[PDB]
Amino acid sequence: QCVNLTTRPPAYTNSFTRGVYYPDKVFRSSVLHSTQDLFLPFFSNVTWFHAIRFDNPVLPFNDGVYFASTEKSNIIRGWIFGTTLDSKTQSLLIVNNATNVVIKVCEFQFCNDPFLRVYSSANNCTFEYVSQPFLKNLREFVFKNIDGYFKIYSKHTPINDLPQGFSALEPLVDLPIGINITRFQTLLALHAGAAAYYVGYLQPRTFLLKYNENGTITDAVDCALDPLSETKCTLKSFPTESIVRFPNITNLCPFGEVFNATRFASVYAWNRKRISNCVADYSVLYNSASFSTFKCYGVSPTKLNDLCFTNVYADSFVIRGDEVRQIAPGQTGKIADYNYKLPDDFTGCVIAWNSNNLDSKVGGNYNYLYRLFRKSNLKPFERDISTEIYQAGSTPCNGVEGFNCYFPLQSYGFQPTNGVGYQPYRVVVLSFELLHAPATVCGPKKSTNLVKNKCVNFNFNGLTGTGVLTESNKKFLPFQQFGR
Amino acid sequence: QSALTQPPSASGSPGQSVTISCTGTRSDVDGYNYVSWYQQHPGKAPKLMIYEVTKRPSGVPDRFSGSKSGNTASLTVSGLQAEDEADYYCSSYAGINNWVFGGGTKLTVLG
Amino acid sequence: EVQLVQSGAEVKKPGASVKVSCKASGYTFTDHYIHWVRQAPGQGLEWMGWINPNSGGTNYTQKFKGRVTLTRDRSISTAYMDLSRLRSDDTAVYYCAKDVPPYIVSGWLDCWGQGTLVTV
Ligand SMILES: *[C@@H]1O[C@H](CO[C@@H]2O[C@@H](C)[C@@H](O)[C@@H](O)[C@@H]2O)[C@@H](O[C@@H]2O[C@H](CO)[C@@H](O)[C@H](O)[C@H]2NC(C)=O)[C@H](O)[C@H]1NC(C)=O
Ligand SMILES: *[C@@H]1O[C@H](CO[C@@H]2O[C@@H](C)[C@@H](O)[C@@H](O)[C@@H]2O)[C@@H](O[C@@H]2O[C@H](CO)[C@@H](O)[C@H](O)[C@H]2NC(C)=O)[C@H](O)[C@H]1NC(C)=O
Ligand SMILES: *[C@@H]1O[C@H](CO[C@@H]2O[C@@H](C)[C@@H](O)[C@@H](O)[C@@H]2O)[C@@H](O[C@@H]2O[C@H](CO)[C@@H](O)[C@H](O)[C@H]2NC(C)=O)[C@H](O)[C@H]1NC(C)=O
Ligand SMILES: *[C@@H]1O[C@H](CO)[C@@H](O[C@@H]2O[C@H](CO)[C@@H](O)[C@H](O)[C@H]2NC(C)=O)[C@H](O)[C@H]1NC(C)=O
Ligand SMILES: *[C@@H]1O[C@H](CO)[C@@H](O[C@@H]2O[C@H](CO)[C@@H](O)[C@H](O)[C@H]2NC(C)=O)[C@H](O)[C@H]1NC(C)=O
Ligand SMILES: *[C@@H]1O[C@H](CO)[C@@H](O)[C@H](O)[C@H]1NC(C)=O
Repeated sequence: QCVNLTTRPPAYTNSFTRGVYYPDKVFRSSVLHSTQDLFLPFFSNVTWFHAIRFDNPVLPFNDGVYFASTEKSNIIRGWIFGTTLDSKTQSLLIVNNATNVVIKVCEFQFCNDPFLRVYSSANNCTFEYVSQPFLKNLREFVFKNIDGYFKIYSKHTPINDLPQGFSALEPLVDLPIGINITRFQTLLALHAGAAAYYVGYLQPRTFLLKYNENGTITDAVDCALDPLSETKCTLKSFPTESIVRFPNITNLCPFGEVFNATRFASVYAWNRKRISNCVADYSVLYNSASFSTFKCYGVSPTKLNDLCFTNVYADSFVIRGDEVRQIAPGQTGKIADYNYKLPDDFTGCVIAWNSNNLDSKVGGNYNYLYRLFRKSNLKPFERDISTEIYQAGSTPCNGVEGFNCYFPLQSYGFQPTNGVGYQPYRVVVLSFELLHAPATVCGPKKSTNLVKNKCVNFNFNGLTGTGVLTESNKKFLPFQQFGR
Repeated sequence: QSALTQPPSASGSPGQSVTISCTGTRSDVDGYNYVSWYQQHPGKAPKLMIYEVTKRPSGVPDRFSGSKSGNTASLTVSGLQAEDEADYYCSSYAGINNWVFGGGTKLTVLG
Repeated sequence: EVQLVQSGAEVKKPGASVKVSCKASGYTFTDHYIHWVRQAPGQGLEWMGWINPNSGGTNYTQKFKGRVTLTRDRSISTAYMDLSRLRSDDTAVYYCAKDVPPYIVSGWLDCWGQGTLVTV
């Protein structure tokens, strides 16, 4: 399932006026604007590969890339991005199907020259996305990566060598991946035939763009190309209340699959569940009555609906009665030593509730164990699952339970007669993490109303201001949300 | 394994002391303190008198007292009555995850 | 107070077998090793081997190997002993016991059963 094949002076073609995208989401009508961004120069020399002899080299990623193709038959499917591309750092895959555009950010181990059979494993998959597919008619794409955000622009124009004329690329995707990218490679589909694609690199430049009456771009001049063009730039020619509005609340976060699980786990082999890319409603599991303990350290109970974190975890146990007091920062007592220990600078919450009606039996559960003998204390958030016999003497055990060779695993005895302090309490611990990456887990955002023909404040999606709102007749482009 | 030996019989005067012995006990630093003594009356179940050579359990008067030295353990009784008419059994460790008992001593008092 | 209770007498022949039960009440069953002792009618006690009611591991005297087997059942908290090579020199009285230290083995047998008389 891993084939190698390579049986092999690229040409150079002009890019007359190609690769001008929409810098931002603002609707400007009949204006001549000036911009300073990463653009592709005018009359450059783009590289023309026809990798099919067969060879798909790995190319650099200096600041961004402009990629164009003209093959009618669907041969080119997707791209792979990464730093080392060899099973030791995160990598990104955008292979798409006949009706899906699935995107995965995982720890891949790629082949020599992957083709559609590309990778061997996928260890830690930290992202996912599904939507409508991206793909003689020229198709052209622009890829940028800044501040942990991956940005994709694209366009499709029918033609009948790149044409001459002007076409502006509209925004298509913005992802908060967070990985570091410096090399990329394309991948083809083999059941074949010749396939040609064009590659060019972006540079920091300044442009002068022209917005016509309807908000579309129809012309632009590079401000370095000519002594004449430099002159064109200089001449610049060729309270009552407050309403808060916010998008709907859809992507609720899955807290029902942890607090309402059918069967929990032991304490010596506990469970971990990564939670990310969700909207967490922290005030639905506080205003309740089941929980008899909601002890929170590092934050305030009612300030969890205005904060955003990078990551959130969840740990689960079943313990007995008067041991929940040992789950706290700075405790001991044979369950904070050998089973589960909390760091000193904890930032989280601990929630425990009685479950005597589900984990007891007339004879006995005899299913929940705990560690009892160990050589050294546990480091914070460290799990041990082995069952080697604990040697308490000089003579080696040789794996036999005897004189000075204790069995370090004892079972809880549960039955519906013991008093409080011996009945099974289920425990869940929530931990928060924030480091170096864009924050995805966030609380809900409220919305008030819409009053028109009055002098009021407003907070449309974070654009605070004051004035009067009345219906108008202007027509924005679909992706423009600002005005101006 | 090993084999512990103790005299078949002993006797004492009312008010005197007796020193029923034991020998052959495992003599090693790791496993030195493992000796016990039991008493049985005819047609009954035995009773615990001394464990962990000198530790004594509740319910037995301080007259019974154990000791150990070198390779041999020993029992010591005082204030003998007519009640101390029973058979005493030594007990010890015997190496390969196995414990062993002794022959037994009949303690006789005459009136 | 802790109570141990054994079953009744049995009579067998040198081809038969025997099983002895031992019911424990008044304490926590799975926190104490249980030892087995025998006494011939007019001789000294003889040790047999032990059992761990938590795990189930056992160990025997090399003399008895091949003929004796020990088992437990925790739901009703009972321990069973099986012997299956009865001979002329196996008539005896059989006892239970109980260790003092909770999770450790040591022959400080404090509370005893009542004795089953097997007159083969
Ligand atoms: C944002 O949501 C509003 C209404 O919230 C939900 O909409 C329902 C479809 C349902 O999911 C309920 O849980 C909520 O009421 C959307 O406004 C509605 O849109 C439908 C579509 O035609 C319309 O029939 C309803 O009349 C609208 N609601 C009202 C009160 O008039 C709105 O469309 C959502 N935002 C976007 C961008 O779709
Ligand atoms: C864990 O589950 C409880 C129970 O909800 C029930 O779930 C099913 C078994 C079914 O019986 C439903 O009809 C029950 O609702 C959750 O408590 C519920 O919370 C919702 C919140 O809107 C409330 O409307 C219900 O009345 C509650 N149910 C009861 C019995 O009080 C609880 O919220 C779940 N845990 C989490 C974290 O969501
Ligand atoms: C009963 O236990 C004995 C333990 O013997 C000791 O084992 C080690 C702890 C070490 O201290 C040895 O020097 C001791 O003898 C078991 O005997 C050992 O069993 C295993 C497998 O056979 C192995 O270590 C040795 O071969 C044995 N040692 C001997 C024969 O001296 C014995 O197997 C246990 N019986 C049962 C039924 O489990
Ligand atoms: C194409 O590849 C994708 C990648 O999994 C798959 O698309 C399926 O799409 C449907 C509808 O959204 C869903 O069942 C899943 O998203 C996908 N299927 C599975 C099994 O996950 C599918 O394997 C391929 N075929 C199609 C027609 O999409
Ligand atoms: C700017 O937008 C307006 C409105 O969308 C366009 O006017 C329409 O254009 C279409 C096609 O040219 C006609 O079929 C309609 O009859 C026009 N409507 C009106 C009210 O005139 C206009 O063409 C757009 N301008 C450009 C340059 O595309
Ligand atoms: C660069 O591009 C143009 C193509 O028209 C031309 O100057 C030349 O063929 C290319 N290569 C070099 C080295 O100039």
